[PDB]
Amino acid sequence: AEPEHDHRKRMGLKMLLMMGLLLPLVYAMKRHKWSVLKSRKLAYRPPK
Amino acid sequence: AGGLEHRQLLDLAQKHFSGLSGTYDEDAVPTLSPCRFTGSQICHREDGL
Ligand SMILES: CCCCCCCCCCCCCCCC(=O)OC[C@H](COP(=O)(O)OCCN)OC(=O)CCCCCCCCCCCCCCC
Repeated sequence: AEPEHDHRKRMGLKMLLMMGLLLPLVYAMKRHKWSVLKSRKLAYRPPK
Repeated sequence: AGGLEHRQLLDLAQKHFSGLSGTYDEDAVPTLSPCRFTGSQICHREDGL
């Protein structure tokens, strides 16, 4: 009923390992770019 | 700079600047520390200009 059983499990292992690499690296790219904004500071100095 | 002999400038220097302290303090000689450059941005938004 499921001849692809063994091959799919081997692929599943490779998918988990690559995601375990790519998820934190891509997450790191997101935070790298966004850090410009996340640490930005604002000040309001209207004339009086 | 101009019409003048370097001799007379030196004479006027020993005449009017010899009375100057050339002896620094014991350890109060100012030294310039290097100044950290920082990649950064400052934006003063003022649309009235
Ligand atoms: C004309 C082409 C159209 C393509 C359209 C695709 C649409 C996007 C679908 C996204 C599928 C995710 C990856 C499937 C992995 C797989 O199934 O690959 C199985 C293979 C092992 O295979 P194996 O054991 O046979 O050894 C192979 C023989 N040497 O390792 C993997 O798991 C690699 C996948 C790593 C984990 C996923 C990372 C996702 C990155 C996204 C990149 C998407 C590219 C986009 C292309 C258009």
